[PDB]
Amino acid sequence: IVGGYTCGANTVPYQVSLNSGYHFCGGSLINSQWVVSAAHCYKSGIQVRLGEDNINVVEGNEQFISASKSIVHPSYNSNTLNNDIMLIKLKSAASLNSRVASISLPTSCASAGTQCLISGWGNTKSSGTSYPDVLKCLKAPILSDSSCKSAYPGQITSNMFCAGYLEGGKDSCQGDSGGPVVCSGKLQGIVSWGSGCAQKNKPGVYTKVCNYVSWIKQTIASN
Ligand SMILES: [Ca+2]
Repeated sequence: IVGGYTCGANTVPYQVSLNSGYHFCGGSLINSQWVVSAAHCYKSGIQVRLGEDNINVVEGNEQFISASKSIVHPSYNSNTLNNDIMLIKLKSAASLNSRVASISLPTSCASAGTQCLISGWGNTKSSGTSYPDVLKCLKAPILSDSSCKSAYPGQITSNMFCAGYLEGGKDSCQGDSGGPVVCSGKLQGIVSWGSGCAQKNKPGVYTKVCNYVSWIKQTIASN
């Protein structure tokens, strides 16, 4: 996250770190057994880390649970990042508490102008590289589809939305991928892509979670 703020330990209790020997992606806990992340974060041997603040220090509220199963959206296109969404099942249920908690799926899509909360452990510089150890947060508005499509001509599908700041300076970035965009207490977005981070006229592009609820519910009901 570029140009954000320190969330505060476990103030984002649905935030998870995907770990494959190292943090590589975020995710969102949607119930005690299932995490939503980005399909582009797919890899084998995922360990899900819940209750994280400092990802480099065991602080005492973590739960580390291996993934049993990863399910990439059947129409995920790695070239266009259309349908950049995947589900990860935990080998054992998380214990939900004040520090580890699920985020609601949306019943309806969020409106342009809505301010959302984006979070993760990704790069904090638009040019440099500097990874934080503690969870960073950003408040960012959903942009109109017209401004989104104008920012990324020929590249925005109906399964994507833009959020952020056209002036630049504030954005999600590498290592935030898969993480949550929460608006009005519902998971509306997944950190997906963007051209660099926090660049002028290049806002973040997010998977549009409300298009996937039916798939998520059906998948969870069968796996
Ligand atoms: Ca920790």
